[PDB]
Amino acid sequence: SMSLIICYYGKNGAVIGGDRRQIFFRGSEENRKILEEKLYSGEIKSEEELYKLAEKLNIKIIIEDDREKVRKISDSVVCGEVRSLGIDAKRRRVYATKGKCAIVDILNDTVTNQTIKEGFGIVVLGNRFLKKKAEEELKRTAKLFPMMPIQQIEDAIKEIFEKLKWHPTVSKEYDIYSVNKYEKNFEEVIKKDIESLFKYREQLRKQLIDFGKVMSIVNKIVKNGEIGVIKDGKLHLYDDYIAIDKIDPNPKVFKVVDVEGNFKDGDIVVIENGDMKIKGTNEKVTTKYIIIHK
Repeated sequence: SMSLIICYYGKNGAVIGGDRRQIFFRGSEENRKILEEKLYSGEIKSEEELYKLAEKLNIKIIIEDDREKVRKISDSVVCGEVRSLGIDAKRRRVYATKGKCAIVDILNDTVTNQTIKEGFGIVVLGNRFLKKKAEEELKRTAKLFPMMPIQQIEDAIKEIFEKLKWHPTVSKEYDIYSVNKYEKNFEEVIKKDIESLFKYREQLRKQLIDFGKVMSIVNKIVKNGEIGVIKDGKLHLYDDYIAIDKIDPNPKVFKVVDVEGNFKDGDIVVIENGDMKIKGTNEKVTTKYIIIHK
């Protein structure tokens, strides 16, 4: 979630800093909201205040600080991201190279806004409180950045992260990266990075689709039915039914199923309460396969 990213771009290069902290809340949507407002307004000054207020509101907190939010893609490009994963996956990414910066907004699998900037400036992403304080701290050095060596800008940005990291939306560790080369294919590099996000999301989607196929197979298992007729020692299933070799997202399907037991050709196979037997005789029918409704 929203902590702090600070990004400079100018003729001397680009510099980005960001922390790593994510906070997950579990509990009522309304109390969640109350907690976030106080967290992002500056009312909540420490972790102890946060944990205390959360327990009073019946919200469980999970803080995870393994989220790298800024990266260095190459000699010429740095980037950062803020995001909110809820019902919707909301992201705002900043990319920067010497002399240029881009901001891209993404809702789920759609780019909803983009901004490209050339010249020099600063982009601050994060919560209101930290955004404002960083901007306030920045107004004292930001004018000087275009005339500074890169290391001094790094330092100026570190200083701001040192001054603000007491805040509980910030991790203990933060990352600073800079580049001093111009990326000639800036837009392509951004495009490729964004496509990777979409590929990754399409993979998660496939995993969830597969889970749903499996659950759907499990709910379709036959507990009751007249399912077919014995022929050549095999169960020839009726149209409403099919067999599968195992519970899997895309299993081998069978209409004609190897079975064992005391029956003969023309005997009708039934299942009642999940017990497979011969109609009339009531003799037991075993199989390796799983029978499901079409």
